[PDB]
Amino acid sequence: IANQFNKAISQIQESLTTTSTALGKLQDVVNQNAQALNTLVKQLSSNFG
Amino acid sequence: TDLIKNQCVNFNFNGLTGTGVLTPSSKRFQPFQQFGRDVSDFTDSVRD
Repeated sequence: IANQFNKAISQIQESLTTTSTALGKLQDVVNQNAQALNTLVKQLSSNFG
Repeated sequence: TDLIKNQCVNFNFNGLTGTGVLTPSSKRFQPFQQFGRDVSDFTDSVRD
């Protein structure tokens, strides 16, 4: 059991290291926040007539 | 007139007005550029 546990940990480390989908959810939130701010500011350049 | 630096002043450059803090820059302008802007369309730096 100890061996399997230890192995699994090493497995996770490599999985995270070489991937690009891990924590995608956190990146998503950040991206959404940035978009909201970018939109808000950009519209300052609108003439509105 | 002179240039007042490192403090908020009222400015009026050759076609650019407003208030702010004037400091020296390291921006590399082209031979045919008068002033620059930030990512958002506001004046960032000005050629004297």
